[PDB]
Amino acid sequence: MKASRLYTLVLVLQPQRVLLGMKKRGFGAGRWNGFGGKVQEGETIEDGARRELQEESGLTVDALHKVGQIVFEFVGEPELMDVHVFCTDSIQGTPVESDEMRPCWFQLDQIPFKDMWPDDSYWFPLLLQKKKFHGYFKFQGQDTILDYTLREVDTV
Ligand SMILES: Nc1[nH]c(=O)nc2c1ncn2[C@H]1C[C@H](O)[C@@H](COP(=O)(O)OP(=O)(O)OP(=O)(O)O)O1
Ligand SMILES: [Mn+2]
Ligand SMILES: [Mn+2]
Ligand code: NA
Ligand code: NA
Repeated sequence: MKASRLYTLVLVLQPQRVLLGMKKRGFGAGRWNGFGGKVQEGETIEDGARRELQEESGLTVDALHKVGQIVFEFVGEPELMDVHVFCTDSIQGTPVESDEMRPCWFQLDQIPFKDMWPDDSYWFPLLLQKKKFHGYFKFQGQDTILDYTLREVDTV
């Protein structure tokens, strides 16, 4: 049995494009990723996801919808990352570059999988098909999956 820490991940997914952020520093630097971070005490997971989206991208949203949950385990780290994945309902402002993320839009036939976390290649297509999912991925370092599980679910 491990302990888990709560994280969020928000995909700003529109009919023909997705907003991703180029991580400028820290965990997963150099890759494109959705927007998110650690849930804080007292806030709901959804509200933490909205907060992190605003802090990281500049976008404010009134509501999200949950699309998945992914547990990440890293060799040499006993704590699991329990990542709650959301998609935006609608957006109403422009993304802003920050110290941590440079946002950029990608057309949905140009999803930059080779420059994203390797697990995204498995679960992001489900997000595009509007399918909810549970996943688990064990990593050696940042590049190598040693074990994983991915399941479509009716309820996240
Ligand atoms: N394998 C992976 N695949 C993926 O798509 N996103 C991942 C991922 N591993 C981590 N992430 C995402 C989840 C979360 O949005 C972010 C990690 O959160 P951070 O540790 O950057 O959070 P915080 O910025 O709150 O932490 P602090 O540095 O303590 O402020 O990266
Ligand atoms: Mn953050
Ligand atoms: Mn972050
Ligand atoms: Na944070
Ligand atoms: Na961060």
